[PDB]
Amino acid sequence: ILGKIWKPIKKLF
Repeated sequence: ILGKIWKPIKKLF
């Protein structure tokens, strides 16, 4: 479980 760039990117998208 990483999401180093998906935790926030998933919010803007």
